[PDB]
Amino acid sequence: TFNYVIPYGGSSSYTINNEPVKAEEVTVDFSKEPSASSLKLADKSDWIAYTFNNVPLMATVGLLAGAHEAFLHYERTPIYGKRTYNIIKKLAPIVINKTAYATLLGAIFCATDALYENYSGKKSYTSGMVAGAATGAVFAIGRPLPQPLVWPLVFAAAPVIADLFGEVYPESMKSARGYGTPYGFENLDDAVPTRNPIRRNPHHY
Amino acid sequence: GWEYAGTYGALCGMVYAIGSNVISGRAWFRRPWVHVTSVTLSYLGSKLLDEVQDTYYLEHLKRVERKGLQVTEEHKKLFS
Amino acid sequence: SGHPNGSFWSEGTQVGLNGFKYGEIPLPNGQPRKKLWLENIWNIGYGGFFLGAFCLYYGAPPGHVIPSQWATPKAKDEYAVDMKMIDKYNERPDLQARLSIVLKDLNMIEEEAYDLIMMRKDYKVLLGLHSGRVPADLKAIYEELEA
Amino acid sequence: AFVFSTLPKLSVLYLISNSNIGSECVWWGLISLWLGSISQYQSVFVRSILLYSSVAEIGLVLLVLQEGFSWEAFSWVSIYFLSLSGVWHANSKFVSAISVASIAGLPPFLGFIGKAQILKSLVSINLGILIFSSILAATISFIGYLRLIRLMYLVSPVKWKNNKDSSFINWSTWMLTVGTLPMVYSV
Amino acid sequence: DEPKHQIPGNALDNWAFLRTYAKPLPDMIHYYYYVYLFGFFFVYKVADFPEYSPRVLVMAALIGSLFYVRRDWVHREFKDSP
Amino acid sequence: SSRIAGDTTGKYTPNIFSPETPMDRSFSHVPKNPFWEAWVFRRDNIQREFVWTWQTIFDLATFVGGLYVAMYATASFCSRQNDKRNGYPERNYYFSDSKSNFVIPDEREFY
Amino acid sequence: MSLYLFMLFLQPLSLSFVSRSFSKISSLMMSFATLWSAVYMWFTSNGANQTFYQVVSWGSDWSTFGVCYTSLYISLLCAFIFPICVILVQGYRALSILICIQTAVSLSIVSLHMLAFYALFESSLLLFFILIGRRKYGSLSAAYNISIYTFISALGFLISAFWLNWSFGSVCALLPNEEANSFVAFGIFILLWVKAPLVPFHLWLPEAHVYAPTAGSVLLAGVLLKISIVGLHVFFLPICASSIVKAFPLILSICLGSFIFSSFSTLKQIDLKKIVAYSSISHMAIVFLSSATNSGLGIQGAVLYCIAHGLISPGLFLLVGILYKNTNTKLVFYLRGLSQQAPVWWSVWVFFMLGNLAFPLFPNFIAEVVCLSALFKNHELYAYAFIFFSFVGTVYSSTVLGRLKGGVSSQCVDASRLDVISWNPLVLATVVTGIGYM
Amino acid sequence: TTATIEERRAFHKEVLDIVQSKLANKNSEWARPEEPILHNLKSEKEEPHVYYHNNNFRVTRQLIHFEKTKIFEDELDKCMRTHGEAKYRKCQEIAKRFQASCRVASNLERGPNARKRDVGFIYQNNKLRELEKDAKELGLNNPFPPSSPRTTIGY
Ligand SMILES: CCCCCCCCCCCCCCCCCC(=O)OC[C@H](COP(=O)([O-])OCC(O)COP(=O)([O-])OC[C@@H](COC(=O)CCCCCCCCCCCCCCCCC)OC(=O)CCCCCCCCCCCCCCCCC)OC(=O)CCCCCCCCCCCCCCCCC
Ligand SMILES: CCCCCCCCCCCCCCCCCC(=O)OC[C@H](COP(=O)([O-])OCC(O)COP(=O)([O-])OC[C@@H](COC(=O)CCCCCCCCCCCCCCCCC)OC(=O)CCCCCCCCCCCCCCCCC)OC(=O)CCCCCCCCCCCCCCCCC
Ligand SMILES: CCCCCCCCCCCCCCCCCC(=O)OC[C@H](COP(=O)([O-])OCC(O)COP(=O)([O-])OC[C@@H](COC(=O)CCCCCCCCCCCCCCCCC)OC(=O)CCCCCCCCCCCCCCCCC)OC(=O)CCCCCCCCCCCCCCCCC
Ligand SMILES: CCCCCCCCCCCCCCCCCC(=O)O[C@@H](COC(=O)CCCCCCCCCCCCCCC)COP(=O)(O)OCC[N+](C)(C)C
Ligand SMILES: CCCCCCCCCCCCCCCCCC(=O)O[C@@H](COC(=O)CCCCCCCCCCCCCCC)COP(=O)(O)OCC[N+](C)(C)C
Ligand SMILES: CCCCCCCCCCCCCCCCCCCC(=O)O[C@H](COC(=O)CCCCCCCCCCCCCC)COP(=O)(O)OCCN
Ligand SMILES: CCCCCCCCCCCCCCCCCCCC(=O)O[C@H](COC(=O)CCCCCCCCCCCCCC)COP(=O)(O)OCCN
Ligand SMILES: CCCCCCCCCCCCCCCCCCCC(=O)O[C@H](COC(=O)CCCCCCCCCCCCCC)COP(=O)(O)OCCN
Repeated sequence: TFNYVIPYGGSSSYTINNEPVKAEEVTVDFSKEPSASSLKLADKSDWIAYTFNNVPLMATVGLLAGAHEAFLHYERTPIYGKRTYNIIKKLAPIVINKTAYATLLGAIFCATDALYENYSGKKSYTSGMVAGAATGAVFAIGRPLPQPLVWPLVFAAAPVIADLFGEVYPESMKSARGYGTPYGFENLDDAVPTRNPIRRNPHHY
Repeated sequence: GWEYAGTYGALCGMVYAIGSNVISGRAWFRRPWVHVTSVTLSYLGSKLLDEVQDTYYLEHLKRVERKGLQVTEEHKKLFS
Repeated sequence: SGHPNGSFWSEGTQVGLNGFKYGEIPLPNGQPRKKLWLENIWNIGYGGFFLGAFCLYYGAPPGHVIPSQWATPKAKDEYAVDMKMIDKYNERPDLQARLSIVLKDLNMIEEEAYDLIMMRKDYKVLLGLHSGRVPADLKAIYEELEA
Repeated sequence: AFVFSTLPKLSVLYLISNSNIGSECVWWGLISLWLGSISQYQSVFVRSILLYSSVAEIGLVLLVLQEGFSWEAFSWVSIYFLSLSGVWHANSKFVSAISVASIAGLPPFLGFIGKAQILKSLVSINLGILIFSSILAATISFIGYLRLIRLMYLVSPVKWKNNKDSSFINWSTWMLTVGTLPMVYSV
Repeated sequence: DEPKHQIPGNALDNWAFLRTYAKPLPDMIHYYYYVYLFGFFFVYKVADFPEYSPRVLVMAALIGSLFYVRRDWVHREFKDSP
Repeated sequence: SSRIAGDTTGKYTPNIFSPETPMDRSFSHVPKNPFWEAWVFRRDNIQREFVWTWQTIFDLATFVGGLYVAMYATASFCSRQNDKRNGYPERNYYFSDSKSNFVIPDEREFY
Repeated sequence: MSLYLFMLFLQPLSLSFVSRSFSKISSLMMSFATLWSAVYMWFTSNGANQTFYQVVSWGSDWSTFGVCYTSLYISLLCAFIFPICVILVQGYRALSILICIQTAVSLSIVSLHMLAFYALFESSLLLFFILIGRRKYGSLSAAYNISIYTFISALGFLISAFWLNWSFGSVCALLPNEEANSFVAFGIFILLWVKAPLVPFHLWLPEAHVYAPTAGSVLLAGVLLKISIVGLHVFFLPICASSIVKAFPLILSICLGSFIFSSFSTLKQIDLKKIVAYSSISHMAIVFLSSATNSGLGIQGAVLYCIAHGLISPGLFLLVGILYKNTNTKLVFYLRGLSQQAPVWWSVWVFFMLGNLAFPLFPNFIAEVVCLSALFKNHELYAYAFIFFSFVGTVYSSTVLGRLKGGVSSQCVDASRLDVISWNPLVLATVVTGIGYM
Repeated sequence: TTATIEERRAFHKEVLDIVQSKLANKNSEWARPEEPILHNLKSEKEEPHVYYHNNNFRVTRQLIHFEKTKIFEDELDKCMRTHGEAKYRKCQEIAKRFQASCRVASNLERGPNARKRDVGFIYQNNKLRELEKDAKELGLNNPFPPSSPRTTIGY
């Protein structure tokens, strides 16, 4: 509008609808559909099965963190000096405890997520926030005063970010194309394509 | 493409001469010959960059027409 | 106490400067103070701004600076037309019943009858009549009151 | 360091684009972006700052190139060469300041165009996590670039070697300042 | 004289804490060699990993970040003891 | 012990070598107090004395978050009343879960 | 329009060729000439052309410049206040920095391309980092604060502009586009949230004002805060109205919370510049909320109240800078007896403080009346909330005035001829707008 | 009501013809239109030429409405000042018309969030009338006041 008299923007009639028209005559897709393994892992019906499918990620991360710390210790120990203590007896607790505590946190997260979704019956932000809150509460059992508040908040915030930018964001902008005519505006005279552009093939790595 | 490329190039040649003088501690009017050289070469370079851009614009238009993009005569007028 | 000479209308007792304006000391021989570097440029520039603003606010034709000035005559003509039409509406009760039917379809209350007479030539009514939202009876009702 | 942190990348980018070497995984570019930004912010020495900036940017460019945006990475590598020329061949503080501004992606210089190409390609592929990470990591890297400006003009008197061998340095600074408006069509 | 920030702790105790960073420093190639090798093999194995939900991936990243120990932390606290 | 620095005639020169102290702009500067300076330093750097206590969390929540919650509730109530007043269908606000898509009224439509 | 743009480009150009001893005089003449060119732009702007008074393009979508109601008011305001900044600042370095900042800011206002707006507005990022972090009287922390806040908000805005350019194909305002996406709406919104200081993203403004020079503070308060409303009317409301109406309860929550907590934070200030800087934050919320109603009253009232703020807060900052030059202190507790010691400074200080409290004979009154009327059009409670908590401003303003007014002082600290020349235009403009020539 | 793509493109072509017809002859009042461009578009933004033209028409109409409301207020004030203590009877009609003009001017372009302007308390009066009718016919007791003959000087 760019004037001080009438409101900016505009309005669209709710009664009037515009027939969908295809962005191109022939559609060639280079985006592959979800695999059956992805649908299997995403399935939260059985909370035990959902937990056991998704924990290997957490155990892997804990193992890398423990291996990093254990190597930092091993690198320091002197080879030239013979050591009275056994190095692996020193180093194994590091890796084992890191992996175990990581797996326990991930197990709480996944189990609470699946249990809340089953009980609620709906897929929602709240399941992730509650699972994260429980995981952060387990993180800060005996920790000093700011941490009982901050860790539930951070661990709850993480699934919100994952949902917002992993699921809502892609689905909100599926229709936008960038070629031919703007998705809302097909009445405008822009070059109309026979085929959509293929900038790359379906990946296979 | 751009209808103001040469004027921009001449001004940017002035930018080169004056900036080179200022960085080295000299005044803007020092080394007068650098000014003329910078202006002329920058004007020619700006022009040449514009034709290069236009040429590859036209090559892209030919490619997309081959591929199946139904460009109209007016759209063909957009690419000089 | 009292007044200095006992008379209220006597010459002031204070001779000199009550204070130093801007903190500047008067020159001994009466030599004018040298003017500041910015005084001329400042006065010319800001006086030019204010004089130009005055001239443009008042000199310019109506509708150039203040858009509402342009609308004043048009509003007078529209006011005359609306006066005639509302007067006709009050006199004729048959038109009141028809506009009652028109109002209800537009989700408007009966007291908004004057409003509809005042929105004869507006985006909402003019396009709704074309689209079909506004009943076509409103056109005839408007015409029967001399448009 | 300057010639072997810019020139080799062009051949690898061309090989990736032409021979269809692309993967579905986005972890490595994301890791490059975050690790580069955080390590740049935590690095005391100036050489490490400049070296980690390249890691972050090349991770982002790798994410863009996998999706087939060859033109934008081929422009980015050239604009990055010109931007890094001045800070690496540091002879004048002002030239280094413009170079650091260009590397940051800052608007008045050509570096803004090069970063804008990559970021514009990102919004097309519509991966939200990448965009969120890009914004936050870009802020973190901007802090390190601001450290570089602070060290030159705002910490202590600075005296450098008078190495008057600016073969293409003045031309590169001129190109960074000037070239923004001719290349604006790209973004 | 100017108002200044109070520095917690004693001067010699803080200096003693800082002196615990002066320990034999290993060269970084040893860490880098193992990271390169296991990273190459890791990238080969990742293409075979199952597709994980974005939520689980983010939680795993958070856990890894929390569990990561800075190399300086091990440096200060390392004891060649059982 | 003092002399007039400013000259209205324009023949002003700064007597950096003069035995007498010039009456320059620093003549009127406020003398200042040591303890006032330390109070200013303390008050600006009050983040040093910030401590997370349950009392601090209680105060922050009850006043700041409480005022935000109250304002949001009042604004939501006003929006609901305005929707009833205008005759609009219940609007799909961001955190309200409504099965209606009404967001912006159509100017052309009569409500 | 073309003359205004040419003069805006001429001012930084002149500094390269001046003698470096004539720099101040040439800069002042250039500033006044730009003001006259802005008056010419107003003259050549016909109200008959209702959508845009003037549009000029120089060969590309980025080079598209145009003036509307908001743009014309803001550009005249910046061109009006720049000369005062020029006289207050000494040195070729400082003149160069301030001229480049003003050129970039004034080009941003008239720009019609979101990407060009971003490019011109953020070009002044290091210049403030250097300016606020100057050697002796600057603070690096404040410069870091302002630079980082601006960078993150502007990068979000840039991402939204890229998405719009990809989807629609254009990001120019003159091409009608509408989007319902909330991610892009937030990307555009975050810049406004930060630039117009709105709680909790208001922390950068105080530290910047206190540690910026008086000319820098004058520009920052006068026009850089107003750049938010140019962005809102030009680049957010036309395209992102659906999101502002969807989030209106949240928008009101954040705006009214900013008003209240900024008012309360002002009460805890001992530094005069900080008091004025926090008054600015409380003042911005009414502008932001009035525009967000997307009504004829709201837009006009917001632009009017921006003009009122850009005439009142620069005056307060200028007076405080003058007092700091005279006294080398900004603490209210050190400053006493200013009424007796500085009657001429005190009169103008009280006049401008009354203006900041929105008393009738001041432009802030008319502007506030219009904004409150727009809020009342939305809902009664909305206006009532703002009207009541305006009393908090009276408390801190009255406490400051009472502390400064009386006491024992042994120093004559009153303004010179140069200082009075500096504020005379602002006083005249304030009076002229107050009597209704808004 | 459904719009096929063919009809949309046809209207686009016709609007181009309208723009060409306007371009032929210079008009200093081009941005102050007296008539709108009629359309059945879902969103007016679809056709940019219709959008800006009808926006200018709406602006002109609102300016006229504002000046008309000022006129009506002037005669209302004069009529009040003329009659004296007979103002309430003789100024009922002029006040009625003035309040109607105020509602038109405010309500046509109130905006997305703005509420309807109830000058004269007409909508409240109607709501009370409906409530009283329903309460009386259904045998309920209304906790709200009954409708009033006059609530303001006019309406
Ligand atoms: C924009 C958008 C972006 C898009 C794309 C952008 C495009 C990107 C690419 C664009 C790149 C642009 C930016 C880079 C610019 C290039 C850098 C640069 O400016 O030069 C660097 C370089 C730096 O010089 P330096 O700083 O002194 O350092 C070098 C050292 O001296 C080192 O010493 P040395 O040992 O190495 O010495 C070698 C060299 C370096 O030596 C020197 O440079 C010393 C100076 C040379 C002699 C002085 C030149 C005489 C003419 C100059 C005219 C100045 C007029 C001003 C005063 C008016 C006087 C009336 O000697 C030379 O000059 C070789 C050239 C031979 C020509 C010599 C002159 C011939 C006689 C005149 C011919 C015609 C006369 C007609 C009229 C003459 C009167 C007007 O400048 C030159 O080398 C100058 C070469 C040319 C001399 C000027 C001749 C011009 C012809 C006369 C004007 C007639 C009109 C012109 C049109 C018709 C042409 C015939
Ligand atoms: C044809 C007939 C002729 C008619 C004329 C027509 C010709 C057209 C224009 C030609 C005019 C000549 C251009 C001037 C060249 C030298 C400029 C310079 O050295 O700057 C300072 C120089 C004065 O410094 P200085 O006291 O002589 O000492 C400098 C020493 O070397 C070092 O001193 P330092 O070590 O103490 O450093 C301290 C530094 C504090 O440290 C910093 O702050 C560094 C910060 C990094 C850069 C600043 C970032 C933000 C800059 C924003 C750009 C400003 C415009 C904003 C408008 C928005 C544009 C999107 O403070 C400053 O240096 C000044 C601060 C403000 C200046 C920043 C603007 C400079 C931008 C880059 C200059 C161009 C160099 C090209 C190189 C040529 C080959 C070597 O010039 C000035 O008086 C003010 C700057 C004038 C700006 C105009 C330059 C154009 C840049 C706009 C970009 C638009 C694209 C280009 C299109 C141009 C039109 C085609
Ligand atoms: C036997 C060999 C020993 C190694 C065993 C493993 C061998 C490798 C096998 C496979 C290797 C490939 C995969 C490993 C990860 C890739 C990293 C890498 O290889 O770079 C070379 C790296 C050495 O490179 P460098 O240049 O010499 O070191 C640079 C640093 O400056 C180093 O200097 P610095 O340590 O002194 O400084 C560390 C600095 C360096 O900065 C970083 O670490 C950057 C990491 C940021 C995240 C990285 C991107 C995450 C994206 C993951 C993508 C997958 C998920 C997709 C979706 C996720 C969406 C985000 O960070 C910190 O300051 C400490 C904080 C660490 C995370 C910071 C973020 C905190 C966020 C949490 C917020 C909660 C606080 C709230 C309360 C706050 C109160 C105010 O080697 C390794 O570090 C590998 C160690 C493996 C342990 C990683 C444990 C978990 C791994 C997966 C979790 C992903 C999160 C990353 C955690 C940190 C990883 C560094
Ligand atoms: C459309 C253009 C925009 C796209 C940009 C990319 C295209 C580039 C087009 C323009 C390129 C211009 C490159 C400018 C380089 C600057 C010239 C230069 O570097 O000269 C050096 C050359 O230095 C040398 O090493 C000389 C050896 C090589 C000499 C030149 C070789 C010429 C080979 C022939 C090239 C012709 C092209 C071949 C056919 C295409 C001299 O400087 P120094 O003496 O080393 O130090 C300078 C000291 N100070 C400035 C501070 C005073
Ligand atoms: C260091 C300073 C020392 C010098 C002191 C200067 C003393 C100033 C004297 C005070 C002036 C008071 C005059 C107030 C009236 C404002 C003058 C004015 O606005 O001019 C009016 C003309 O009206 C008048 O001339 C008023 C006559 C003034 C004399 C009437 C009796 C004086 C008693 C003062 C009571 C005024 C109360 C008004 C409250 C708003 C312009 O007419 P229009 O063409 O319609 O302009 C459009 C309207 N608008 C400005 C809003 C855009
Ligand atoms: C960058 C965003 C990160 C959030 C930052 C918030 C502050 C961090 C503090 C950590 C607290 C954990 C995060 C909670 C934020 C979510 C907001 C709570 C609102 C809420 O509970 O409603 C849910 C939806 O909101 C949602 O969960 C989605 C709302 C998205 C969050 C707000 C996005 C804009 C915030 C940006 C503010 C400024 C940025 C600076 C950080 C439920 O919805 P439901 O579907 O489950 O229905 C229920 C049927 N069972
Ligand atoms: C961790 C951080 C947070 C922890 C601490 C939070 C503690 C604060 C909780 C109490 C906050 C004040 C109470 C407001 C929320 C009440 C519960 C919300 C539910 C609700 O909306 O009910 C409405 C409350 O009335 C209302 O509309 C609001 C009435 C109270 C507002 C006025 C009281 C304070 C006035 C001060 C000025 C503030 C407002 C300025 C505009 C009335 O129900 P409904 O009929 O609307 O139907 C809506 C269907 N649930
Ligand atoms: C917690 C209180 C909220 C804080 C915000 C206060 C007021 C800000 C309002 C700004 C006005 C325009 C902004 C548009 C929406 C922003 C946030 C609105 C609240 C919100 O989070 O709603 C969510 C939807 O928005 C979304 O899904 C996206 C949220 C924004 C994303 C955050 C970061 C985005 C950065 C993107 C950069 C640019 C990218 C461009 C491609 C979820 O609500 P729901 O509808 O799901 O209801 C489920 C409830 N049961």
